[PDB]
Amino acid sequence: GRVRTKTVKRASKALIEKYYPKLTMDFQTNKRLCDEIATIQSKRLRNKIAGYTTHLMKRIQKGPVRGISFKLQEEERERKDQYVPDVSALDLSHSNDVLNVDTQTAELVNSLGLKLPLSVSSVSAVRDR
Amino acid sequence: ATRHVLLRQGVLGIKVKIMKDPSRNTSGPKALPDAVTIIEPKEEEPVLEPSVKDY
Amino acid sequence: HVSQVYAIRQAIAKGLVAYHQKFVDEQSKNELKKAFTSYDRTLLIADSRRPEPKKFGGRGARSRFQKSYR
Amino acid sequence: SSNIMLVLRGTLEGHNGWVTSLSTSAAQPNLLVSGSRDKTLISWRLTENEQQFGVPVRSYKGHSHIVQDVVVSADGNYAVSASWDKTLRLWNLATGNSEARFVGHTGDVLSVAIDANSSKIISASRDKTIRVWNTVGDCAYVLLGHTDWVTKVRVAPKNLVDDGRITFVSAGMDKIVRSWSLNSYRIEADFIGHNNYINVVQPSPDGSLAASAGKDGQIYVWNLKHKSAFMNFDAKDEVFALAFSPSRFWLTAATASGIKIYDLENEVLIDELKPEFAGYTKAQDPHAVSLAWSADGQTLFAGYTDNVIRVWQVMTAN
RNA sequence: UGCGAUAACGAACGAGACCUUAACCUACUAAAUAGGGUUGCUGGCACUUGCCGGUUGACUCUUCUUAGAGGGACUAUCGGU
Ligand SMILES: [Mg+2]
Repeated sequence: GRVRTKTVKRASKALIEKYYPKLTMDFQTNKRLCDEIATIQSKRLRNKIAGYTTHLMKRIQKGPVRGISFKLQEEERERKDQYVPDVSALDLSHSNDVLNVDTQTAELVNSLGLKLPLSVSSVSAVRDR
Repeated sequence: ATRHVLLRQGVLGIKVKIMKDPSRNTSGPKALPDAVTIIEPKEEEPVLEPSVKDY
Repeated sequence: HVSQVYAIRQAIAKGLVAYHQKFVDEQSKNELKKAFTSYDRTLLIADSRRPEPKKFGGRGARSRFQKSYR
Repeated sequence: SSNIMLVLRGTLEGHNGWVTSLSTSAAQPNLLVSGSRDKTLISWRLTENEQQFGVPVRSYKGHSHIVQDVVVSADGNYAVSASWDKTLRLWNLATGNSEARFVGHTGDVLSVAIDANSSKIISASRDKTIRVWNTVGDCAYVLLGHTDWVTKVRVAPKNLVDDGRITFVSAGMDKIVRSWSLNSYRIEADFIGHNNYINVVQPSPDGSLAASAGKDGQIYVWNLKHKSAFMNFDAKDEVFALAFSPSRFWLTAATASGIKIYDLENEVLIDELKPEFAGYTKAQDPHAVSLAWSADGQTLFAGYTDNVIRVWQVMTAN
């Protein structure tokens, strides 16, 4: 049962939060970085932490994760959100014709506004569920 | 620290454990072996032109 | 005796390789290594296993004495 | 670009770890001494027969950790490695023996650089220091350069007639490349260009140009004799190594994806080098950590993570 | 033990970490209270130069020895699941 302990995991997470850059995939370097950074009394523990960090990095390299979304990750997300692949056109314009609204909908429109583009559907209630 | 105490009725057994703080221990390690305190990182400004500064 | 023999064998295996590394082509050494791997009865790799401590409550390490609740 | 299209000819396999550095001798062309993560250091010699472009001549078993950066002397009889066990080892390449074990660093020795006269060694470590050694085993000058790790230190060759001072540049994880001089025995200029962290600072065969690269994925070239700013390339992924060739104003650069190749002044991002691997999934594909051009400007050597020295060669289209 | 799902959030003890020992070090520091190499004298051989020895006679070494300081494994790299 090589389940890396909770404390270790936490430490790794913290490290990731702090220093996402200066954590290059490979292991020895990572370990060294960890040593430089945090005050691990043990050696074995430190090694474990390093390993965990490496694993996390690897995971990241195949897309993001839960509990690991610190700064750089946010920026990456954020940019995408800002400049979405969509939208060409409006979108959600009156691209094809002038809105296939229902009879009821049309009535509502009439009640409310004056002159709108409409295409009045038949409203088939339809049999069965 | 264990210490028996003789009284009229019988004996009372006193035991005392005092967990000294790691910082004021001096001999041996100054911190617990499981605790991993991570130092806070330091900020830097990227780019600001290629530039040089000669002597 | 057997253990001693094994040790001797291991030493022999090492020695030639070492010599090759030192004073002969590396290719030869590599070949030797490959050969050893192919017929690996340890030889270059030192054997990992040392005996277990015979902890109390038992005549061997893992083995215990003999309970009875009769 | 014009004519040459580089072709993978040979593949050298004598290691069991990352081939973290290679170095052809300045005088002698046939040699290629390759340093690795698996503690060994292997001297290859160019045969030029079938797939076996080179075959191993001598292994230098004498370190308790990684062998990071190797240098060959000008003549090509001695070589100095820089290991992760806080030392360097001056070898006798032809003999198959050590000579000088350099003690002093309090951190894994990342880079080494010998003078063109094969006299004054200088080395940098994960120690916030660069130490200067002789061809014996003795610490002369000690440079308190940076506040973070010093990743690379490489001496620039000079021709225009004898000032006295020899010049090198020290890459770091402080985001500062820093040039030096050694007979003022001190600083030349700070090249504060990088955004992320630097891995490599490679001076060219010319000497006046110095390509710096790292995690940023942007290769900043620097003018050294003029002591001024110059070009800045974008290379997408993290750069592990750089290499100038004598043949042209080529800048080879080992990215995380593969090996990109540019022309220096006429900035065009020309060729990419990527060999094949068995199986694998997505964003892993064994990358070139180090690489080295020969003295001809013909045979490109590439140290990979997959324990192979991959050998590319010039081949004209027409 | 974690990952997850979650009127629960972050914690402590216990487990883990820890310690001792068992494993690796032709990389360091060391030794006639640990072991070898050359050589002196010297025993026997074949009798060419070579083979085994015995002597704390010299000189030098640290691989095995010990045992100090360190590294070294983190499930590492790759494949699936
Ligand atoms: Mg896997």
